[PDB]
Amino acid sequence: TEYKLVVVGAVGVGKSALTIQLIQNSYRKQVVIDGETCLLDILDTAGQEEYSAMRDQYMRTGEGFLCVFAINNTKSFEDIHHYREQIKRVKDSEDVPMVLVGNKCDLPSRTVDTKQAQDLARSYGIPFIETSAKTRQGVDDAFYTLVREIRKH
Amino acid sequence: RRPRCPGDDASIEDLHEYWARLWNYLYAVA
Amino acid sequence: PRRPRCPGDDASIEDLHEYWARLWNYLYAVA
Ligand SMILES: Nc1nc2c(ncn2[C@@H]2O[C@H](COP(=O)(O)OP(=O)(O)O)[C@@H](O)[C@H]2O)c(=O)[nH]1
Ligand SMILES: [Ca+2]
Ligand SMILES: [Ca+2]
Ligand SMILES: [Mg+2]
Repeated sequence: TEYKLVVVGAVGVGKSALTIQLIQNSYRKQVVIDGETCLLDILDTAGQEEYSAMRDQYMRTGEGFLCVFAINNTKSFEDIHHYREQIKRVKDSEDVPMVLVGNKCDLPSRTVDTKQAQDLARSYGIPFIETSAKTRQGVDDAFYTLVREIRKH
Repeated sequence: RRPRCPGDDASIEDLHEYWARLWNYLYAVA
Repeated sequence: PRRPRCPGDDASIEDLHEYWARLWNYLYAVA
């Protein structure tokens, strides 16, 4: 079973870092989730967001999305609304398989507490997982829970 | 930065690997 | 279900986008 996953968010939150830790610990990896074998294709959104007809098609191919923000970056958490609206615009659907991800949870200095992001994901109706690409904590959980949400819908 | 072509004898899995590479490349250079 | 041919290094971004769409369409139907 094939799964197209797209990782979006502000620049510097660790989207690329989370992708590398998943794959190489290439943008493809075969894993087993809930006793079911999976083929994961990851779209690591590089550069900054811009208007592009073909970029939309690249995101429209995605079946699951990771809204990644940094726990030490306030703006990256404020832009979560912006990225979600973009996804629902391209996918043309209000309910899109999505997971809110708070990266850099290893850092002791935090500007976005867990409860704030816990309420946001709760209002969206999506799961929330704190991740750390530096310590590999919650990395697999974030991508695998995303596949769970796709299977849910 | 562009991923090289898989070849004429590339298997389906070799195509899936390439497609994922071309997926990120085409997005980045947009 | 024809397997698409990858355009050379002389190809443009659009040429790769086409092959990207053709390969996706091929890998989907071949599944
Ligand atoms: N401490 C810590 N640093 C991180 C983490 N993820 C990314 N970084 C740092 O953030 C910098 C840029 O991250 P990057 O993945 O390139 O950002 P993005 O691709 O735009 O999302 C890198 O130099 C990493 O050292 C993390 O989970 N923990
Ligand atoms: Ca543009
Ligand atoms: Ca551009
Ligand atoms: Mg990046």
